Amino acid sequence: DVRPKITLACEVCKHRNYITKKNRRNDPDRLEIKKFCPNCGTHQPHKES
Amino acid sequence: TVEVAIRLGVDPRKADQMVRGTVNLPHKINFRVDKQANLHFIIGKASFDETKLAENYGAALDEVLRAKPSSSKGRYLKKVTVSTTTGPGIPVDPSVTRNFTE
RNA sequence: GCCCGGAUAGCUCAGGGUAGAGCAGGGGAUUGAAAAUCCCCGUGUCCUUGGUUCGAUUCCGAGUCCGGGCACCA
RNA sequence: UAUAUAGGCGUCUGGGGGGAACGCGGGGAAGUGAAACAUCUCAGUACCCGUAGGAAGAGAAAACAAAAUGUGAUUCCGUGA
RNA sequence: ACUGUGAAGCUCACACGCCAGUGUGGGUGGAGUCGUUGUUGAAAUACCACUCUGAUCGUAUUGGGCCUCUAACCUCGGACCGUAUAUCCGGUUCAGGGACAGUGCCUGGUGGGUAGUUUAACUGGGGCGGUUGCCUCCUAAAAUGUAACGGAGGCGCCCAAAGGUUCCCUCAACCUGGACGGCAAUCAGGUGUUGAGUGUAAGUGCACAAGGGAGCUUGACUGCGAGACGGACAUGUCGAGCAG
Ligand SMILES: [Zn+2]
Repeated sequence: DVRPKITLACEVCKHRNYITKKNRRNDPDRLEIKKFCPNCGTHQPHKES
Repeated sequence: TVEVAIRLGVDPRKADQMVRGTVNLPHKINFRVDKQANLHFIIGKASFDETKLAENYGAALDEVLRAKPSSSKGRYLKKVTVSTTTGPGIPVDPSVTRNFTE
């Protein structure tokens, strides 16, 4: 779908916090990014599901 | 003699469905599932001690159970063989999974 | 959405250590010329990515374009 | 056709049909509404069949209830709504 | 790992076999192959356990395909009886079919044979054609708003940087000089205040840069939100600021 919807889950608690879109031809790998996690209370690494 | 040879019910052809283990039990080895979904370890035979290797066998089994693939379908442990060098049968019961030394 | 099948030279199609066969095209040969036939060639990411393996066209996974049957009460 | 039976004679006792409404058991529409229509409604209504009685049906827990030593067959009214 | 409850070596048979040799059993005789063997991705045909690919044996469970037999069931085949009258009906018996067919429940297919219905609106009458939602400009009469099958276009995306922040820079065009090189590639000097560019239409803006380049980075957050714009309603839009 070129730009599908992806969900970013926390590394630590595995909660799904954010949803966004990325180009799966430019970025074939799972997106890695640091976002605020309400459960942990601090900025944690988030990964695509 | 004999050994610990189990037949994990997993599809080794699939990349995800691969079982690899490493345990230590004195009473660091490497275990890799064959291309035909078999696992072999190093143990003694019937004509040996009783509780010496019983703790050793229990620790290795827990390593395989904890390493079972998430996509495995069907029974996981289908057979375990402890047959001697010339003796037939001697198959361990696969149901035993907790407190073997009893 | 589920289950099967197809992709291999310019064309058609057979195939875990083989890329091949029949038509096309180029030169050589036979013939008195001509046609019809024999010889030697050039022709290929084996749909595209990745994995197992000493080694894949062949086994496995994902994806692309077609085809057949069935399922589909925001 | 043998056991016998179907059947045939004789004699007693019943049945049949009608009725305005009410009752019980079955079969069962459409116009209409949804501002169209098929699920749905109309409606188990209209109509049809089988049957009674002065009334009928139901009725004496293989029931409710919720830790209370609570009610205690059925039917019909008012609330619950 | 083996041998006298008797190895090899030869010979007897069988099955596979690229008859290269393998595997099984038998006999004579009795004292063996086997570890680094040298190449090799892989070493022993020393042996063992699990197992793959085909091939074959057995016991257990388990499904399908047929042929038979008669007793269920079927016969608008024959003959008797009820029956004086009966091409109805029922019974008895012979002759045929026979667990099939027919029927009940469940289930897939075909099914205008039949039934209930749907088959949009705008529109210089209706049909044919075209259009239906969102964004920009003109008509639009210098606040806002304003119609016609009036005049022109675009959208149903893209970007992991083309987002955040800090710092630095100024284009397009023209003139002059330069190997290929020319109107135009890259270099150098001068004039050059916006005529270039801003992912994508148009408009309003941007040289103070919102345009060009680089370093780090994920605020393309969590709980909220005074006060407003716009509005039939449902929608839509802006927002300082507080805490993590
Ligand atoms: Zn977290």
